[PDB]
Amino acid sequence: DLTGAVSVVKVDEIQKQGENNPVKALQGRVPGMNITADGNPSGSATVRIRGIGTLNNNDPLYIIDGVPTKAGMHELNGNDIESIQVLKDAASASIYGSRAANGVIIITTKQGKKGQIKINFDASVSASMYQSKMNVLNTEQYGRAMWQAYVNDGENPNGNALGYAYNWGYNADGNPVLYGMTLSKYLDSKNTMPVADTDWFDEITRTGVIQQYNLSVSNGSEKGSSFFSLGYYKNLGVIKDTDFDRFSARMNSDYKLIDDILTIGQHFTLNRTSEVQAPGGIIETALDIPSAIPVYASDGSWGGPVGGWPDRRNPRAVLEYNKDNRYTYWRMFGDAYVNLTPFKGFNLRSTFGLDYANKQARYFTYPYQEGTQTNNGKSAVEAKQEHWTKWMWNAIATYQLEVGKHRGDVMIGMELNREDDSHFSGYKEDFSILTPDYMWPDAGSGTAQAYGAGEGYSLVSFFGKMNYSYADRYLLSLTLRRDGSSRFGKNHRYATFPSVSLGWRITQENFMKELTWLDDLKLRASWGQTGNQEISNLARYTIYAPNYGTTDSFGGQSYGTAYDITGSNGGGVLPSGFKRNQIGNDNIKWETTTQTNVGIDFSLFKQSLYGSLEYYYKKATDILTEMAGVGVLGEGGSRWINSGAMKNQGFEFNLGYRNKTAFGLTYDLNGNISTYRNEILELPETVAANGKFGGNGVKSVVGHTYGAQVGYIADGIFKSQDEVDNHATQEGAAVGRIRYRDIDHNGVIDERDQNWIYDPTPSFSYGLNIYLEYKNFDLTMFWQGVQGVDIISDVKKKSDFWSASNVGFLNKGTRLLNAWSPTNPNSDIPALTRSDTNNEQRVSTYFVENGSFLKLRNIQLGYTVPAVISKKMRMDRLRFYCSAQNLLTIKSKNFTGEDPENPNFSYPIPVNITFGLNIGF
Amino acid sequence: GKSAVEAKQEHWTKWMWNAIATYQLEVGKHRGDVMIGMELNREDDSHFSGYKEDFSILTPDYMWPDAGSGTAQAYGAGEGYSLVSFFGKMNYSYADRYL
Amino acid sequence: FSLGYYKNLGVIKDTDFDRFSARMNSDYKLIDDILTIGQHFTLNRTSEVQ
Amino acid sequence: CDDFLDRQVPQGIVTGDQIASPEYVDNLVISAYAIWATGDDINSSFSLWNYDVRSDDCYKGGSGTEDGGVFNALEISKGINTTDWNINDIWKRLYQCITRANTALQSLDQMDEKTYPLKNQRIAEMRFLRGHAHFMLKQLFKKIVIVNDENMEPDAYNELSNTTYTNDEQWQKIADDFQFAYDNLPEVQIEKGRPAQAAAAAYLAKTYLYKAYRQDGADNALTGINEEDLKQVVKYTDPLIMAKGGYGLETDYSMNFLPQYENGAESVWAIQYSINDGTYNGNLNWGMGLTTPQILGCCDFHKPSQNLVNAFKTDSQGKPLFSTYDNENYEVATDNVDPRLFHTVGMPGFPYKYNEGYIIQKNDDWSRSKGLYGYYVSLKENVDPDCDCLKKGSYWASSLNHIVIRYADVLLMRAEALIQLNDGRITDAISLINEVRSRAAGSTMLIFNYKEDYGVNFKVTPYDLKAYAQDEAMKMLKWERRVEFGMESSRFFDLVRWGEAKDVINAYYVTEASRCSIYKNAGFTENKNEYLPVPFEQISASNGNYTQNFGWAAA
Ligand SMILES: OC[C@H]1O[C@@](CO)(OC[C@H]2O[C@@](CO)(OC[C@H]3O[C@@](CO)(OC[C@H]4O[C@@](CO[C@]5(CO)O[C@H](CO)[C@@H](O)[C@@H]5O)(OC[C@H]5O[C@@](CO)(OC[C@H]6O[C@](O)(CO)[C@@H](O)[C@@H]6O)[C@@H](O)[C@@H]5O)[C@@H](O)[C@@H]4O)[C@@H](O)[C@@H]3O)[C@@H](O)[C@@H]2O)[C@@H](O)[C@@H]1O
Ligand SMILES: OC[C@H]1O[C@@](CO)(OC[C@@]2(OC[C@H]3O[C@@](CO)(OC[C@H]4O[C@](O)(CO)[C@@H](O)[C@@H]4O)[C@@H](O)[C@@H]3O)O[C@H](CO)[C@@H](O)[C@@H]2O)[C@@H](O)[C@@H]1O
Ligand SMILES: CCCCCCCCOCCOCCOCCOCCO
Ligand SMILES: [Cl-]
Ligand SMILES: [Mg+2]
Ligand SMILES: [Mg+2]
Repeated sequence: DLTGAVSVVKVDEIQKQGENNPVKALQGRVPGMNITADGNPSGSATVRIRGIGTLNNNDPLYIIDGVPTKAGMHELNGNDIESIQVLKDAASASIYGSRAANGVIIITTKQGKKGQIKINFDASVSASMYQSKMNVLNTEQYGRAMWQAYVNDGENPNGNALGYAYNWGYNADGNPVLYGMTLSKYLDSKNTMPVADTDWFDEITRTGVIQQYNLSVSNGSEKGSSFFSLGYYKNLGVIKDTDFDRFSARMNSDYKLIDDILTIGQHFTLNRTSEVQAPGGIIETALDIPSAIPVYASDGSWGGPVGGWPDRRNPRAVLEYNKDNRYTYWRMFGDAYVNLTPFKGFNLRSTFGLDYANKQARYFTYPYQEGTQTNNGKSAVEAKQEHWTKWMWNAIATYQLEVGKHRGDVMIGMELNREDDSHFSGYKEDFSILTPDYMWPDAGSGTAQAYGAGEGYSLVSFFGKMNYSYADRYLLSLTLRRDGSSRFGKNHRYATFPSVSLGWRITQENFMKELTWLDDLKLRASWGQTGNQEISNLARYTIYAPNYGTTDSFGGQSYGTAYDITGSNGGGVLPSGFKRNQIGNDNIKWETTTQTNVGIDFSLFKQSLYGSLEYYYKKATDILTEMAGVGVLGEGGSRWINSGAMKNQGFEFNLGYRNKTAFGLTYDLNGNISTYRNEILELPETVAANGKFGGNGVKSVVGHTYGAQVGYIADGIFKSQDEVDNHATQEGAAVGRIRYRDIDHNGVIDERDQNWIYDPTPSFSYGLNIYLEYKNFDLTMFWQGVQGVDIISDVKKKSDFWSASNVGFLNKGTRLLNAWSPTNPNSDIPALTRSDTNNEQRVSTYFVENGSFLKLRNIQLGYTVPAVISKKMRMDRLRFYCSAQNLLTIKSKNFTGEDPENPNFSYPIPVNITFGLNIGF
Repeated sequence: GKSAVEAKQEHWTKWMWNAIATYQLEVGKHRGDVMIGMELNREDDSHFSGYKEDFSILTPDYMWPDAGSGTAQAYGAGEGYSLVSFFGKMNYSYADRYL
Repeated sequence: FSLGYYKNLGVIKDTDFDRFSARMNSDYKLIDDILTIGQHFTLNRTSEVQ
Repeated sequence: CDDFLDRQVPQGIVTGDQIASPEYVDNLVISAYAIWATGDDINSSFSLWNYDVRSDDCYKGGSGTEDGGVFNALEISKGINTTDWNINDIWKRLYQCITRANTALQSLDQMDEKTYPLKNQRIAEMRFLRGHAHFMLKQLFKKIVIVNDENMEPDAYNELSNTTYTNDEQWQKIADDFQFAYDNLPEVQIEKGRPAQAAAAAYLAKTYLYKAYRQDGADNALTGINEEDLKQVVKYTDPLIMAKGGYGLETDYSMNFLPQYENGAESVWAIQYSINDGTYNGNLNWGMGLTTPQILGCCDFHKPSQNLVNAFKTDSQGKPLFSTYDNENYEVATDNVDPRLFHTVGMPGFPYKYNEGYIIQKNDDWSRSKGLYGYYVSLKENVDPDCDCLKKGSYWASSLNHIVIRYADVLLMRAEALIQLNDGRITDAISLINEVRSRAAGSTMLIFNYKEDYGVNFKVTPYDLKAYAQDEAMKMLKWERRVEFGMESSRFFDLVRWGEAKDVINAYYVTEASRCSIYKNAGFTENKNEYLPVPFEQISASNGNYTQNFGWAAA
């Protein structure tokens, strides 16, 4: 669309990040499009376009070669993409589908230009290194902090029933001082577990290796065209025993018959990926386990806590036991189309899309036994299978005309969609040989379970779109859809979504021609609506499930319907029944997102200064909300209601300067910046008290930002008994403890003294791509910043306290070595205690930090061997290069951790340093 | 009154790889193909299935393993083989009348 | 490039078979017909009640 | 256009309309029992032990005061917030059990009795369950919502209130449920998980016994002891009703807490935990999964207090040391003791659930607190480590039944209501207390040789049948309830029936600070801490329809 808000991505920049997932290589490149990703080797990522659209699903929609799919991108071969445009407003998005409410991304893959036969072999290798690693007490440091904690509370530090003994006394002033410290050699009496100074993060990390190869080949005839690529990725993540890889093939082709009036074409890609994923919570386990626990126990078993040591698993052993939990994923994606043009301007076209993946995996349960961390002797295997089969069908009629100065596209069409999913798995316990070779369900001698279910939905869509241009200077555009979904009853099946966009090519009107210095200026405005139906396939219904209770729980609460009504104690099948999962709602309808947008493109000084501004107001109404039930309603009282509304408004700015220089240096900058506000407008009563989208179940998020949080205000530290007795009554308050603010001024510090203390929305984010060519060399940098963001740190709970955790004696951050005491009175860090008397675990400003950052996302330096040398080996282009991703991080002095982009326990974001090449005949 | 369902899955994954070197010549009346080459083959199979007894509604819509109230069984195993091959083939024709 | 469909309801009741088929083959002659790349590939989905 | 968007339909479920069919009526009934086994978790055991840490019987245990911080707050009466996750949790879970009762009743109401002859016994079963939950919510929160309209629409739940009824008539609406159950249940249940009519009587009685100590004022103090209510406790613990069902005290105390002896004569109604039964790891008592000692790796919760330990001390004639018991620790060599101590509290140097091969010590190997919470283990819910009944899922749990009403409870509840109705039947209530006390004195099977191997001096004797004053008789029943029901999570609930909570527990806080240092800053605030606050999120969603309990600020 020339009338909508459309960010057009320079695809040649993408391949310079060596990223597997291309979407991950747009991180920061598009204003309005926030792309988030941890460091896991898939390169899987999360996209949010223009704030937070709705209260169910905010993921965008891809149209790859005219086929809609809502998820993957790291599952396909990023390397055979030709073009990517991101459609941000509703006028441009809507015509592409009924799932457009969160923006849409149009991807077209490479074809073959006519009369041309090229080939392209790109290849690359990288080392991947853990960078921002968290500083964590060592065995000696552990013993110092412990003595401090004991002593502050005034207990005998020799009473730590771990291995420590302390030689300590009192200085002249009377405060306690530690002189020397001895450690036992074994953590248990029976000497099965030696004392270590293990650095656990070093132990579970490794130098990753990335590989990448891609071949592509194309051919162009007057009568047709054809394309063929093969690709491979492989990435051993920096966390040990985690890896990812992908094999890719793509064939596209088209055929022009009769008189280029019957046209047949096909796009198709085939992919096989496979991965072993990092377990849930290894980073936290690595943070948690004390240095004193050795990797290996006396006998060569895995090391583990014993005696008084905390209830924490051995993180190396976890990763090793999970190394064969590999899934294998085959996805087939493509379409075939026919195009008829029965006379000038008239086109009929019909496309059938197919999107089909299947995922296989055995997940193994080996028996573990790290000290007191035991599993009994359980061994099991689960063979799991899943299929996702989506197909799409549409027919399209379009007319074009050009009357002197009038222009005009019309198009009406129809589209059908259908997904059908199935999944099932067989589970078996008890194996004699504990290897993946033996551990198949046929070979278990214990109990079995079988699992699985299906589901699906269908969509129907009728649409038309009308473009008009007057004299190539005034443009009007009109979109209109009627959209039905199987997820609603007949009485609300369909919904109708119009869109209107206007465009005013200012400069082509004569009274601007008196300006040599501005080549185009175009003001555009748009209004339009998009439906949203992205909800549970079962959303309409009252759901009873048999749920006999065959399934792993945690600490009980399986909520099963089986019961030994007879009192036999079991041994055989019990009688069972049904339990409510969900209350239905006869009158769920389409949720509606309405967007108004205005913006201006511009080009100055002979195409050298270009860019565009964007302003939008984006509102979601009748929002489809999974709404909790009132408490007394009980089991499965939730229901999907249209009940809720949310705004997003903001500005988006692209600006690129390009020009060469008279000593041989081309330089091309294009940066971008954007900002937005998000507000929840209305919300069901029970979701407001819920906290589900906001204020912690103490205040209602209505009127604040999605995910805003409420808490106590920490006002420094009581530094003198004076300051406690003069403060409001605060349970557990003493010298060295956090002073919490008395917000209501009632003279008591209690649950009423909390306030809006957290907002996830930045003041603004921005990106910037510097490019230089000089003497066959080239240099790229990409910088990305987010400015003004609050983060909530849960590491700070582990770094700044001895007892802000559920369990005593865990490993702690290295900052608490600086904790306030009489000894050391120049500190923000609360004094070490052994009991959270003051409940400094309560949500509070203490954990909100400034998570602003600027990151050198990428820097690449290339040499391309000059033509005359290379052409003589028959190579249009030969280029070597070398690059590094996420090389450098600038952050706030007030951020106390390592990665402000990944402040807690997600898969660390490594620094990559890469070498590679480009050959093309 | 037995009712049960078995969800069954099987995969067969075979791949082949070869490299081939061939020479041709035509000397007046002599003809002659030569060819040497190498070939690798590998199949890997897997299959598994979950079995569940006892259903309250007796249709394919209901009869998924999650919804049974009776005994379960799990089945499956894998297997495979590989082949290596080295070969050459030599054609000769004399005067287009003796081969 | 081909697309194909079969469907056959056997003479014994409640027994049937069908097949969907696609095939793409292609080749490319580069340099001087001295570097040649090619591909054959067929994709099929069948289903049956026996 | 139309046929296309209807083809795919919900897989693997029964839909709302379908569920009402008669073919599913007994499915719903079973499902309403199941949730008492499958609806609690390690912090919400429907035994309510996690909340009897408020009592003088026990400490919360665990790693330390943060191991379930909200329950330490409960244990010391300080820093409880109405926003606390446990308080919400248990409120929510108990009303979930209520759902399954009412859903079954909604189905059962429409059934035709000519063709479903047990229609009213099933209906009674469900109404028994519904009373069970309401009863426990009433103990926990005082000001509860009464949810007993099984045909009530979802939306009508939004306009309910926890003050629709006065406190007394809240109690009566519970009594109504257990009454109908009495009128309708059969005398005997061949399927032992189903309550028999005596169970309905016993719970009926228990409901009037809690109703009779009235709090009809605006706070929580006693406003007089009603004797129409007390006279019901008599009616419905009549030994003639109990004999029609065959209930009575086991010939040895330990049987109520042993896997081999489930569903005995004393087990009036129990939760039927089971093993080897088709479920992932079994329908085990996961709710007690925290209270296994360190011998199993985790987690050492629910540890008894030295207070309770010393309570089993007896004078030289085998009677409680009413005034002196807590002035010196129980000492094996020189003190006379009640056999029930060794069925309740596993103590250092002594066997863990009667197994000479597991002797408890003040060790890493038994307690987790480095001494903070002591070195005692809760015996009633744990089992022999060798037991067939014991499995580890995510926690260690067994299939040992949780008994909601022991028949000892029925005798001591009768004893109580008689003593409170000063009406000449006190020498009967004494003779009830001696039924329990004499049974207990002889419960030395499985610990018969503790005299010669460890030195214990068992000495317990019944009270002489005199014409006791009502004040003195009360303290003899109370003392029997201390030793008989120790660690069974009704001790603190007793004190709030008696209006004695602040006195006895604030006192406990000072006597026990010496042994468990957590009670240092503990303080019970009367007309406040006798009941958990109604959960904040619950009030806040009600839109003013719910009312908070007395003593708590307008939040
Ligand atoms: O801040 C309050 C906040 O917490 C929530 C959510 O956790 O609580 C409500 C909700 O939580 C549950 C269960 O999820 O109870 C949690 C609660 O239970 C307590 C007592 O109240 O006791 C827990 C005890 O269990 C242990 C056992 O750990 C075991 C031993 O077998 O060892 C391994 C490793 O820990 C476990 O897999 C085994 O079960 O702890 C379990 C407990 O510990 C936590 C701490 O984060 O998990 C440790 C994990 O974190 C890692 O660091 C990274 O994943 C790993 O090392 C490890 O897997 C917590 O997540 C687990 O629940 C033992 O330590 C304890 O003695 C409390 O200690 C605990 O807080 C429900 O019952 C309850 O309803 C929120 O809703 C609320 O806002
Ligand atoms: O019908 C299943 C339903 O479950 C989801 C998540 O609720 O995925 C199931 C499952 O897959 C997740 C992993 O698989 C990968 C591999 O490509 O991605 C699959 C797609 O799922 C997304 O998350 C949806 O956007 C998307 O990222 C992928 O296209 C990995 O990236 C994922 O980690 O999740 C389970 C683990 O939690 C696992 O057992 C399943 O395979 C939905 O995606 C799906 O609709
Ligand atoms: C070049 C790719 C073109 C793909 C379109 C042609 C189809 C080739 O085989 C795909 C078959 O899948 C069709 C959808 O599946 C039909 C199943 O529906 C009946 C059972 O639910
Ligand atoms: Cl329904
Ligand atoms: Mg205040
Ligand atoms: Mg049992």
